[PDB]
Amino acid sequence: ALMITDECINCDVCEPECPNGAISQGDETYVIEPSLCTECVGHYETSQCVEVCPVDAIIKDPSHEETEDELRAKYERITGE
Ligand code: SF4
Ligand code: SF4
Repeated sequence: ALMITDECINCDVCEPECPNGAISQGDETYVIEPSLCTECVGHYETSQCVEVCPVDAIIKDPSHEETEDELRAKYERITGE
């Protein structure tokens, strides 16, 4: 999973880009819900929030380090099939 750091400028642009609805506005920055963040695996070749963030505030979350198989498994859980 990714996470949004303290560099977030609360610009809103990443929220509509997430295929899983993992991003929402928090207290002081936007926040990724890790159980919904597949790092876009299953939907896109790369993370869509990272592509749009203007200040590079979105990084790997080391407390939710996931393999590709885990991220694809999470995509399958979220979307069914
Ligand atoms: S990496 Fe993909 S799944 Fe994770 S929060 Fe960003 S847009 Fe959503
Ligand atoms: S795109 Fe980047 S700066 Fe804008 S709300 Fe999302 S994480 Fe924060």
